[PDB]
Amino acid sequence: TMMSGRPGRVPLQFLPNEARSLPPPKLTDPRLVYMGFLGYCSGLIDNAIRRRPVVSAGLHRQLLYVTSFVFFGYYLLKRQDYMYALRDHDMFAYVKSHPEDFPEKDKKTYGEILEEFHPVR
Amino acid sequence: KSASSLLDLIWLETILPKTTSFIQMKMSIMVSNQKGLIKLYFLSFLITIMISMTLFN
Amino acid sequence: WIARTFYDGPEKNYEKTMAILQIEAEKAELRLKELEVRRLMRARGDGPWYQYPTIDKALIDHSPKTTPDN
Amino acid sequence: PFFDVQKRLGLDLDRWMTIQSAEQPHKIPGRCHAFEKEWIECAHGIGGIRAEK
Amino acid sequence: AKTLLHKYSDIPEGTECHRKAYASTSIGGATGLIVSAYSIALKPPASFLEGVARTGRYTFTSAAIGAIFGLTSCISAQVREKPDDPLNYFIGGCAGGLTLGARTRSYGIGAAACAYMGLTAALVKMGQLEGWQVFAEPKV
Amino acid sequence: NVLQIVRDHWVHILVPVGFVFGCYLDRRSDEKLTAFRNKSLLFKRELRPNEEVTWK
Amino acid sequence: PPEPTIRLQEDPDPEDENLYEKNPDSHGYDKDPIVDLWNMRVVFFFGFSIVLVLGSTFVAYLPDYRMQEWARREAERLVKYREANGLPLMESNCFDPNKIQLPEDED
Amino acid sequence: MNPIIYTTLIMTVMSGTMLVMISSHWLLIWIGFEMNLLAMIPVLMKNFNPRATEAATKYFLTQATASMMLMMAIIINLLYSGQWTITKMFNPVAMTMMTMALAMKLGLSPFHFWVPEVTQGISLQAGLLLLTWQKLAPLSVLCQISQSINPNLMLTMAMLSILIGGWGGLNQTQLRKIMAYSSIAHMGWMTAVLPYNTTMTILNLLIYITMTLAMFMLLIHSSATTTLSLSHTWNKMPVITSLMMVTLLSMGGLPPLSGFMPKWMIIQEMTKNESIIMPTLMAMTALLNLYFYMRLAYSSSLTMFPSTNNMKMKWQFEHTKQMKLLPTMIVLSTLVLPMTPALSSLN
Amino acid sequence: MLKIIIPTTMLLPMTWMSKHNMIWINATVHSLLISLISLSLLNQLGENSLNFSLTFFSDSLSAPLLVLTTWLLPLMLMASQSHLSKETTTRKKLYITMLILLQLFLIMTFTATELILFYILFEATLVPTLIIITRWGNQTERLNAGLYFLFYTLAGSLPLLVALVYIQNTTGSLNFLIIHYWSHPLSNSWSNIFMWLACIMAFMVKMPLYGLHLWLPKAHVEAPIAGSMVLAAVLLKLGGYGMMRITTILNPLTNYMAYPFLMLSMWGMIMTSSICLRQTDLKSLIAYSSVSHMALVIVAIMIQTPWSFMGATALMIAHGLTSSMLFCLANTNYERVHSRTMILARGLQTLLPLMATWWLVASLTNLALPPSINLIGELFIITASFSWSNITIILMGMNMMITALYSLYMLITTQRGKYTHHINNIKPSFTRENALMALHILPLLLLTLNPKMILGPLY
Amino acid sequence: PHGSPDWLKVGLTLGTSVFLWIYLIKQHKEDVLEYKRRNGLE
Ligand SMILES: CCCCCCCCCCCCCCCCCC(=O)OC[C@H](COP(=O)([O-])OCC(O)COP(=O)([O-])OC[C@@H](COC(=O)CCCCCCCCCCCCCCCCC)OC(=O)CCCCCCCCCCCCCCCCC)OC(=O)CCCCCCCCCCCCCCCCC
Ligand SMILES: CCCCCCCCCCCCCCCCC[C@@H](O)O[C@H](CO[C@H](O)CCCCCCCCCCCCCCC)COP(=O)(O)OCC[N+](C)(C)C
Ligand SMILES: CCCCCCCCCCCCCCCCC[C@@H](O)O[C@H](CO[C@H](O)CCCCCCCCCCCCCCC)COP(=O)(O)OCC[N+](C)(C)C
Ligand SMILES: CCCCCCCCCCCCCCCCC[C@@H](O)O[C@H](CO[C@H](O)CCCCCCCCCCCCCCC)COP(=O)(O)OCC[N+](C)(C)C
Ligand SMILES: CCCCCCCC/C=C\CCCCCCCC(=O)O[C@H](COC(=O)CCCCCCC/C=C/CCCCCCCC)COP(=O)(O)OCCN
Repeated sequence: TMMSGRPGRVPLQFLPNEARSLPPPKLTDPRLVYMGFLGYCSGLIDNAIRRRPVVSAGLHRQLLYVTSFVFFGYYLLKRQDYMYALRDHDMFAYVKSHPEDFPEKDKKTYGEILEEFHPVR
Repeated sequence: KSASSLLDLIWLETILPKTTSFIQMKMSIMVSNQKGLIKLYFLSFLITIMISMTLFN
Repeated sequence: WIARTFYDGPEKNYEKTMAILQIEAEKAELRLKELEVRRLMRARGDGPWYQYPTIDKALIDHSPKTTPDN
Repeated sequence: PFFDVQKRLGLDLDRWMTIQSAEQPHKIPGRCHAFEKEWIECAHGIGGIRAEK
Repeated sequence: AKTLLHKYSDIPEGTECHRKAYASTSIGGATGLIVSAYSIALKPPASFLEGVARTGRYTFTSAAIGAIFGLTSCISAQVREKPDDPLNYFIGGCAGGLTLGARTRSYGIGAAACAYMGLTAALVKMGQLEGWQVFAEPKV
Repeated sequence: NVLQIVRDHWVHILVPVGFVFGCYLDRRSDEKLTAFRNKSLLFKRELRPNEEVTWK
Repeated sequence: PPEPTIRLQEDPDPEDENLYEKNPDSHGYDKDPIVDLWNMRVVFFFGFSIVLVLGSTFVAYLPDYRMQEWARREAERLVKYREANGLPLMESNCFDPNKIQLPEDED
Repeated sequence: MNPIIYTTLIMTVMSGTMLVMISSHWLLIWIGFEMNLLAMIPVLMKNFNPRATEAATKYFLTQATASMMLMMAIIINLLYSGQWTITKMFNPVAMTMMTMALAMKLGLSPFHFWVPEVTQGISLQAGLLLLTWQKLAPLSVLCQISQSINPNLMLTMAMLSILIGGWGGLNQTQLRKIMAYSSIAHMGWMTAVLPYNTTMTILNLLIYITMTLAMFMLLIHSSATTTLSLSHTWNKMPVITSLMMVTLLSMGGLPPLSGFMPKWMIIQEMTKNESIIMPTLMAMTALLNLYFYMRLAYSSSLTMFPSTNNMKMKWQFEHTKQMKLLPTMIVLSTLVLPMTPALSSLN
Repeated sequence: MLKIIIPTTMLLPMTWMSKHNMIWINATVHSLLISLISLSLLNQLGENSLNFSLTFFSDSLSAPLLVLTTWLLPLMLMASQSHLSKETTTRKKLYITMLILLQLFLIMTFTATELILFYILFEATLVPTLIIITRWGNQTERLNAGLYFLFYTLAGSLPLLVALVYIQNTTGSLNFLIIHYWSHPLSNSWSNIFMWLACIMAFMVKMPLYGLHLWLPKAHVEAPIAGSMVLAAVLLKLGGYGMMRITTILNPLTNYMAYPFLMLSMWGMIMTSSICLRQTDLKSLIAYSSVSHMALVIVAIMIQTPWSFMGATALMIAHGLTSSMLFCLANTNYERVHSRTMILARGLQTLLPLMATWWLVASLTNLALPPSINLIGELFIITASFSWSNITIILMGMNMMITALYSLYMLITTQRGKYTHHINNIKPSFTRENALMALHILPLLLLTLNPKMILGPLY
Repeated sequence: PHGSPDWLKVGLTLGTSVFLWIYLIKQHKEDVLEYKRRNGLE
């Protein structure tokens, strides 16, 4: 799936306009919470490296870390969801446009299919 | 004599871990022992270029 | 008392398992279909995927060129 | 990798020198202007795989 | 190039023992010469004569290993009357390992070579039978 | 003494709060797997006069 | 040989400290007697009293989700039915043959 | 040097890389490579000593030879098709020479010999820049023409790079040579997935860049270039040694750390194209990288080595210059495995 | 499933925010409460499973292992309380953090609805164990031990990953439920043979198999007491769980492929039981006993019969508890004597009678005295193997005899005879150690009352 | 050394965090509204 050459793709657009037709991630998304947790860990490590009280050295600095991580994580999640939606849309369109390559398998019940039986002895 | 020393302490140790250590140590000594002479490295590069031109086409 | 205060009935787990099985089955079929679609698109190239660039024809100059035969 | 800044901005930094049949000075034609023009027109928007085939 | 591979693969496994031995000897000589060239480029031992002596030793060792492996593998496949069996390649590989050990004059190395070569030859035969691709072409 | 032992024993509320939050999260995950509720061939059941969902 | 015969400046290896000399009734938990006693008490109360007894009682009185009594009663009613009508107890075929479509060999 | 001059040189290096990345003409790509090479040398020779000058001249020789080979490949491609655009290579071994030139620029085997030498000669900051930023342009060029490579040659060179890095890292006591061999192995991992998925190549490059940045900046913070010099860090900054060991475990590919994400993904991608033997061999070879990482971790944090009496004075002083991005780099190189599907962002 | 996972995660901030002298109390109390919470998972059904969500599911194979994993942490803390007394508060907190991370990884591993998640956590358990072994070990061999314990594992587990992703490319899924419901026979092919080997050897290296068991004595002898307990009690059972979960897709190729491993295990139980007879080290003896028991469990899993699976589940649980107790007893001896050699400290029953009683009970339960669950698992495996082939009974009888011999040898050498004259630093046993042994042994004799709780999903 | 809490830096950090949070909330509201409008929900 190389979608760099996908037709009608603006080069340096992070989020295209059609991406606005997709539901945005909730602000309580677990991935957003993980990004905020990553920011908090970055703040704790920053306090530790500089030899400061790890938990209660800079509250403004840790808040900025968490906020920036949440911001970037929200936008990254939007882009990821859009990209996966594009992949699914292309796959479904290709399947619809090539009926001869994806035939409907005949439904066959297990009562009429002969499977070899291997005893456990 | 057999279960503890001969097999467990010697041969089962000789096969998997000791042979691996010996082979890796020998290969590391062979690869890393370069005298830092760009003449040898350049000759090797020329040999590799000729080999790839004569092999991958 | 234990069943009343701590656990629920079997229908809850039964139907949750049915929903989970449905989701996982659909995911597996989608994975196989995506693999087949990727193979076809890379082999043939008529799909939106694997579209390598080609020289734009808007760069060509269509004018007399000081010689009648171009 | 490739960041198509030129297409986004419409700058034409280096595209004028890519092909023989693109606005030479004094309208001087290349030796294979017709062949390159035909080959480029054949493969426009088709894509590398289908163009090669 | 792939000419030697084609020459070796075209001959049927259970027939033309001498031709298979010749192809294996040629492949062994080629790889031995390549290894000798790499060693000379990386390490000039003492002089031209010592370098050519080392080249000859390596090339004849590799050619002998290839020869022994081919004859044993082909003879075993012919006598056992069961072609396309990795066991013959194992035995051929084992024989090749033994001759390398005899050349270097060490029971351990000879023993070690026999076990490893036998495994590699069996794996190669298995991959030929099952179509395993070392260098897979881009599929999807 | 209140407001003094709290600053020393406030860590003891962490695990029970985690347990309660985990129970809530388990119920929240339960809420998203209701596609087959009251649709199993084994438990197709007509709803009671004052029942909306067979299970929550 | 003017070497001091000392490889480095090393602290001497300390002797093991016995918790019974500085505190009889030591419980082997801590050097601080109060922390020691309360560690013993919490370990005993939450290990033996809470988990080992209440958890054992909870496991003992677990409701029958394995359906052992249910399976027993089902079997009793089924065998009562089959003895009454004379059907030959359990059949050899788990699934009825009329709903199975065998492949004809014609060999 | 003058801070203005250093800033100008760094911006010129970045501008050369950007010119390589944004251009569609082969001549402009060559020009960007030339600009990057021109501005790179004084950065390698910031601290003036014979070792730095030797490393700089070796680097210049290798890069100039690679640039000439690249121009030769461009000229042959132009000869067999009057095309300057960066697209399918349109020809045989002209493509082979392009691949060889880009491999020499990247340091792939068998053109790997200059990497340990140049990394050892130059300082830690120059090594950081060399091993991090100098990979973007050749990898971008390779990704653009990834539909043209001969898979046999690229896969052979990638496997050779992995093997050589793994074997060469085992014999090293100097930290910079360890970093160089790690870079060689990671480049080998990167280029073995180029024929199948360039997105995996870019993901691996991002992860490796983050990990290498964290590693080099930790080494700069605790100013040690040798194993025994690094063994003294526990007696002043134990937290630095602990973070260093966690980063080393991440670089070894151990789950659930971040360094597991690329290889995993690559292996998965490689099994989608019926390639089974080579991913297995790659993992067995990466075990060697893990071994020498583990030896460094043993010497660094998991054991307490003897110290010196003078270290007491160092207890009374604090680092005046601090790296702001070090905590973020450590966290990113350690704890972003759960965010793996975000690789759909075509990073 | 989160009602167990979240409190385990909260164990970390509580540990790091605790007072300098209240870390052990808080950790022990809250770990015991978490174990009480985890006891609720034992209510399983004869139907499919307890599928909590798309990510985590429970089973009557998973539930006993989860309960044992949760119950082991307080005992590990109680045993580590002794030798970490002279440690700084930060390093004690780091040790507790390693233990908590190990417990969380094991909890998430045992549920693991998907195979790649199972692999990720199954390897994630490696890092805390390696750090614990190589940082808080006493001797100079610990580093070497760690290397072994690492590389062996990876040597088996990196191929497995490959196989796993390969399967997901063909089947289309790695979910356990879909894998079981859509299972298809494996054709007898070389490719399928190597897929079988890749799927199997990763778990067979962790049991460990007789040929691949060299890392275990090193890791057990060199690790601290908590590391030894977690290695012998739970970490050995990960391979058994993995084989039990993954043998479904390997049929019918298991019939042919199982012969080398069956031979290796059936002869290696005898070999290791004989090795235990001539041992100058207590920890090495206990480690080799663990190897023998897991060889029997390997035989049970390979035979692949319902009685085999029930017996294997019971034996894993019983061996975990018993081996942890034995390691604790040996550690209590070592903390007084500082030598870890069986022959030096003798006649200890005269000096420490209650500890001698604990030794006797532990040896009796290791010797598989009925009606202990050790004997239940042993007997079920023996019956299934006899049905497999009547000649196995000779090897199993030999193993039973040698097991009794070396168990009573270890008991008699240390507890009976005449005390060493010059050893005078043997203080009376503390309340902590006696409580540790009681908390080890009481669950075994309670579980013998309700065996069906540990007999697995085939009960 | 001997330094007071730099109120300029503290104010800048607090303002940056508050501005980022406000912008994120506004952007989320706009995206939700835009998605509803495009898909014809409300
Ligand atoms: C699985 C997912 C779930 C778990 C996630 C795991 C990761 C999470 C955390 C990630 C890292 C972030 C923080 C680490 C920064 C390091 C700072 C530090 O050292 O700690 C000192 C600090 C206390 O010491 P201090 O008095 O401030 O000053 C002493 C100096 O800092 C230092 O004193 P010193 O220098 O004198 O002591 C020297 C010592 C100091 O050296 C260190 O301690 C280094 C710190 C560890 C390395 C961090 C690596 C980066 C993260 C990787 C995590 C790997 C996880 C994967 C599993 C593999 C494990 C390797 O180093 C040594 O002793 C040398 C030998 C060390 C042995 C071998 C090293 C192994 C380290 C591997 C640890 C990995 C897990 C770390 C967990 C957190 C540890 C703090 O600890 C803390 O207080 C912070 C802990 C977290 C704060 C919790 C606050 C939340 C509670 C309130 C809100 C409630 C939440 C729930 C809301 C709802 C309730 C109502
Ligand atoms: C000191 C000397 C002795 C003094 C004391 C004298 C008194 C002796 C009596 C004690 C033992 C004698 C035997 C008497 C047996 C009576 C109790 C028995 O009948 O109850 C068992 C019940 O016991 C439990 O089933 C077993 C205990 C639970 C085990 C869980 C362990 C606790 C958790 C702690 C952590 C676990 C760590 C290990 C991980 C797995 C069997 O119950 P069951 O026949 O079925 O049905 C119960 C009733 N129903 C029908 C309503 C359901
Ligand atoms: C290693 C951990 C990840 C860290 C990543 C860096 C974090 C700081 C970056 C700060 C913001 C950078 C975003 C750039 C803003 C606009 C970008 C936009 O203009 O570019 C688009 C592209 O967007 C960017 O490429 C995506 C960047 C997102 C990178 C994050 C992915 C990380 C992988 C999963 C690990 C989880 C990390 C989570 C913690 C950070 C258009 O690209 P296009 O011209 O059309 O094609 C070129 C690329 N091709 C050739 C591959 C197709
Ligand atoms: C170190 C401590 C123990 C470690 C683990 C040991 C366990 C792994 C051992 C693997 C089990 C055997 C591997 C293959 C078994 C297949 C059955 C075969 O052996 O029997 C004959 C096979 O004949 C020969 O054995 C052919 C193979 C000969 C080459 C293999 C090397 C023999 C010894 C090597 C052992 C070294 C193992 C360790 C490697 C590092 C049957 O003849 P055939 O009907 O035709 O083949 C049937 C299979 N088909 C249908 C797929 C074709
Ligand atoms: C404790 C240390 C032991 C180390 C573990 C060793 C056992 C694992 C087996 C070796 C690695 C094999 C990994 C296979 C991954 C599964 C994928 C698979 O099975 O697919 C097969 C792939 O099969 C292979 O490619 C196998 C080639 C093996 C190459 C590497 C060999 C490594 C050494 C093997 C010798 C040792 C054998 C016994 C080891 C037992 C452990 C001592 C089919 O390939 P396709 O081409 O896609 O199918 C289409 C055509 N039918």
